[PDB]
Parts: sequence; structure tokens; C-alpha cells
Amino acid sequence: SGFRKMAFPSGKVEGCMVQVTCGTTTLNGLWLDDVVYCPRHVICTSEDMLNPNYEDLLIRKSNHNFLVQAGNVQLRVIGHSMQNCVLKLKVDTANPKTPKYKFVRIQPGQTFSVLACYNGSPSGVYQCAMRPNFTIKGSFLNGSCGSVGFNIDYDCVSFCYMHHMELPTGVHAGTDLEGNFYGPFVDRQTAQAAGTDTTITVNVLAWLYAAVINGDRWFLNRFTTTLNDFNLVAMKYNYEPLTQDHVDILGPLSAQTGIAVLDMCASLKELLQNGMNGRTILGSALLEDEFTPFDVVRQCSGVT
Amino acid sequence: SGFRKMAFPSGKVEGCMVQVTCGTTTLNGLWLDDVVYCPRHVICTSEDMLNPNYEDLLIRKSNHNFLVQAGNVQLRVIGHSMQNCVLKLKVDTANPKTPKYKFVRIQPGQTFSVLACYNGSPSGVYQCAMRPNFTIKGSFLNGSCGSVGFNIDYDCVSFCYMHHMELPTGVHAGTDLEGNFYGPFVDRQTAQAAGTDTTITVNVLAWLYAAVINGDRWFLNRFTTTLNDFNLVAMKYNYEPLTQDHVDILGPLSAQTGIAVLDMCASLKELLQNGMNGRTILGSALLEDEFTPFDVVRQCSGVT
Ligand SMILES: *CC(=O)N1Cc2ccccc2[C@@H](c2cccc(C)c2)C1
Ligand SMILES: *CC(=O)N1Cc2ccccc2[C@@H](c2cccc(C)c2)C1
Repeated sequence: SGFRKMAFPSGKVEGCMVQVTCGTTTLNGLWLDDVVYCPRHVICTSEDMLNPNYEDLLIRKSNHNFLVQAGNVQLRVIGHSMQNCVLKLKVDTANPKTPKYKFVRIQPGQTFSVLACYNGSPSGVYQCAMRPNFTIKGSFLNGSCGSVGFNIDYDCVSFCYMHHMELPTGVHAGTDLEGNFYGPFVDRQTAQAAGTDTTITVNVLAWLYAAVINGDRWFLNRFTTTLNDFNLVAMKYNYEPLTQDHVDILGPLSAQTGIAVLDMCASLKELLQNGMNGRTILGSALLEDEFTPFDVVRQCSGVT
Repeated sequence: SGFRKMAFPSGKVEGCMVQVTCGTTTLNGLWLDDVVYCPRHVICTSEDMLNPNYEDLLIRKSNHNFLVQAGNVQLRVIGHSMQNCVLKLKVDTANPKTPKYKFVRIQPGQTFSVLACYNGSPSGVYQCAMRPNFTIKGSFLNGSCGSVGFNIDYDCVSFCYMHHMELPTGVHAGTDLEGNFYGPFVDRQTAQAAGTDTTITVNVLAWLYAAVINGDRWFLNRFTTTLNDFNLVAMKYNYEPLTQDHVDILGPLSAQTGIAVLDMCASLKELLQNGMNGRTILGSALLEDEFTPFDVVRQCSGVT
């Protein structure tokens, strides 16, 4: 028992991190097979970030201008191309530690682990969620760009995020591994504001099921609700609307605990209306929304 | 910017995890050099756990009864000994992935990362703290025993914990890598209750400094306090007493922010007395105590 905000083991991703330097800018790269993926703003100076024309800036860059170092050894760059907001640097050596992998573009509400790196070296690993406004709340300082987000299914690493920037409010924006930003963000030092950071309702419900499985049951009430009634309350509290697809995904958790999804929705409704009253659920004084129903099942069953 | 509960990159520890089976019990082992470390209760049946005499149970075990599997390959056990509550299984092959390592016995309040494993395979990584009552609040199911806690300083892994058991209240107990339990716990299926889980005051203050560094400043007040005055309030709220050693350790954070330690103590005092009033600090509605002053410095500076 016990329920923790758990990240995937980072080993498979650590074996892929490299340092990429272009001129005076150093960030992180992801080395998979004979390609190193990194944010295209590695070619920019801080001054260029104000209004960069990446195709124009890239004309002045040759293969030998991208310095790629894996550990303490230099990789030879034999090609380079820009795909959306990422650069793909073809190297002459396939990464011997390349795991089985996929590039996936996740949906808001989905969680993933981030291996934060500086100068191609891992500093730490934590669990994130793609927010409903397409930002993430990470921990990223200067030099962290190029750090990646991922999920693992047994031996296959699905890369879903690459860090590119911090908004003026301290929230983070980045791309999938094809270089497409999540949300409307652009890789430019311009004021870009995030939309409403709503709460991932299906994730809160999943975490309420994890709480019941682990002994925290004080919040269970004598009520039930309907999707429409619940959603009127959810809208009022800036919670994402709950759909029948979300109810379906919670099915296994509902089955394991014997608590119908709509009954858990009514418990959540009373928690929103009445508050926690100084109490905690799984050591938290707020409703946690960065565990998906799949994460709850995985952690509660011990998937390796 | 942004502040996350971050675990160390787990790669170096993943390369050490093995499966240890004795009879019908399977748990995790830590393979360092030519020795595999695992909880001595691997020799027990669930029935034996009620009142086990480990020396007696061990007489019936030979080297060939301990089945050690690293990945999908079997290791040959050429020796075995009991050191306190851990078994040391001498194998004929040194672990080729053994990192630089130390065995450290940590103090309450110190944090570490846990790589939770099942059948020698890693399922996830999370950050823990050794509580003041010598328990940890982990996420451990049956099969997780033998999973280890650790800290990393650049390339040296300091192993500090090995998981052995869950108390009837769902909190966890284990040993250092010499087999000595943290606290008064014994590896027996007997009712053992934990003492008061007090709050790690120095860690809360460190996290309040991290909040200020990251923009969360609403809680800063116009007051100051003394160690004795603060401690009268801390005792009332089941917080650990703050010492001049703790004040000294917070010095770098006090210097970076320009907020004197005793001024932050007064802010903490008002937070304890007045509550959060529905507000959050670094996305938490309660005062976080599982970041040490060293963790705050490390994360805020990007140590790899
Ligand atoms: C993520 C990171 O480390 N940086 C540092 C950096 C170096 C060189 C150019 C730009 C940057 C930063 C930046 C600023 C404004 C916009 C974007 C997309 C990145 C991020
Ligand atoms: C940590 C873990 O997986 N287990 C399972 C287990 C297998 C075999 C014998 C005992 C145990 C469990 C246990 C029960 C009571 C006390 C202690 C020290 C361990 C823990």
C-alpha cells in the first residue's frame, strides 16, 4: 500500500541524452539511432530569440557548427535538417544504448515523466501532466531545453515531449518529437499567455479511487449524481467536463473498489462544494489531477 | 523556474536490480560487485513471518537454494551470510554495471529516491524522506521488498535504504545496507506501531525559500521571531524543534533570497497559526517537508 507521485525508471532515457552546442548556446539533445533531436533555438543567441527567422539563421549553420558530445566523446555530424521546431542532427554513429521507442503526441490530461538535464547530463526525474491549456508545470532552468518527457510500456519508450521554453508566468511549453508545439505556443521571446488551467476531472476521480484502495475513505458520501449534474458543478469549479469516455476508462477502478463512477463523482462534487475542512487525501490537502486512471492501475498492480 | 518533487536519475540503480528467490518467496536484490544484498526474510514463508528465528531458518538453506536472476540470466551463488536483517549472497560474477557506491545510514529528515521493483524489474522512481519516527511513506506492494533508497553525488550512488516491511497502518519500514533497521522495527509479522510523525521543520523552511525563489511570496510577513519563540509554536503543531545547526544549513538560502532565517521562521509561525486560507504554495495546500535545504539548492542550481 501507499500511493506516490511516481516517475518511470529513467535509465533508458539517460542513455540517450547528449549535449548540443551551436556557437555560444548549449542545450540537451536526444540521441536515438543515428539522429540527435534538439530544439531548433540552439542556433539562436538570446538576442535572436526576440524575433527569430529560423530558416534564415539556419543558412549560416553547417554540420560542423553543431557540437554533439555524448558523455566525454564527440559525435560526428554528417547531416542536419529542421522539422517544425526541432533540429535533427544526423550523426555517423548509431546510439548503442538506443531503446525500443516511439514518438507519440499526447492529449491534455495525459501524464509523463521528465528527465531534466543540463549539458547533456541528467539532474533528476519527475512526473508531469500535459495541462488542458497545453502547458506543463515542470522544473526547468536555463540549459534544460532539449530535456524530454516520456512514458514506458515494458521495454518501449514513447517520447512525447521536448522542453523548449518558459512562459513569463513560469509555466512551461514544448513540442512533441516531431517538433510540433503543444498548444498555440511559438519558440520566440514574446509574451505568450496561457489559457485557463482547468483541473483534469478524470484524473482526480482516478486518484480518489487510489485513495479508497489505500485506506483513505473519509470523503465517500451517501450520494450519487448524473454526468450532466456533475458537469454543472465541474464547470463552476474550472474542472474539465466529464464524458462517457472518461466513465468508461474508470471502469476497472470502479470494478475493483465496488464504487460506481457516478457515486465517486458525487463524492468529488461534495469535496468541491464543502472543501477538505483541514483534512487530507493521500497526504494532499488539494485534489490531485496528475495521475491518469492508467497510472493508478499501474501503480496499484505493480507493472514493471 | 518551477519546483518539483524530483527523484535522482535511476539508471545507475536499475543496473543493480536482480530477482532473488528462496523456495516460494521472490523479492528484489541489489547486486554490487560480486555481492547481492537482499532482506533476510526471503528465506521465510508467510507463516514463518509470525515469529521467525532467522539463524535457525538459515541452517536449512544452502547456496543453491538462493536463485538469483539478473535480467534473464542466472547468477551462480558461491557463498551466503547474514548481516543483521540482510543476506549477502556472494556470486561468481561481479556486476559489470556496478557504479561507484557507498553505504550510508541517514538521519531522520533526510530525503532519498526509491526505485520500486518487482521480480528484479523497476516499476518506478519517487522521492521519500526518512520520517522523524523512522518510517517512510512509500508505495510498496507485495514483491517490492529489497527495493532500495539512494542519493547520488555526481557519479557515486550512496545507498541508504532497503525496503523490508509495511506496518499495519500502511507506512513503511526498512534497513540501511548493513541490515540495521531505521528505528525500533523488527522483521516480524507482529503489530508494531509508529511514533508521532512530526513535521521536518528545516525542510519546510527550505521549501518556503524555494517558493520565494520561484515567485510564491504571498506568505512573507512583516514579522520576525527567535529560535525559542518559534520552537514553542513548533512544539504545539508537532513540528521538529529548530536548532542553530538547522539555521546554519539554511544560510545559503537565506543569502540568496535576502530573507533572514528567523524572518522565514516567523512566516512559518503565521502559516501554522492562521492556516493557508484556501491558498497554495508551489501548488501545494499543505507545508511540504520532503525537500532538504540541499535538495532546494541542488534543484534551484541544476546540479547534474
Ligand atoms: C530552455 C533553455 O535552457 N533556454 C535557454 C536558451 C538558450 C538560448 C536561446 C534561448 C533560450 C531560452 C528561450 C528563450 C525564449 C524562447 C525560447 C523558445 C527559448 C530557453
Ligand atoms: C516487501 C514484500 O514484498 N513482502 C512480501 C513478503 C514475502 C515473504 C515473506 C514476507 C513478506 C512481507 C513481510 C511480512 C511481514 C514482515 C516483514 C518483514 C515482511 C513483505
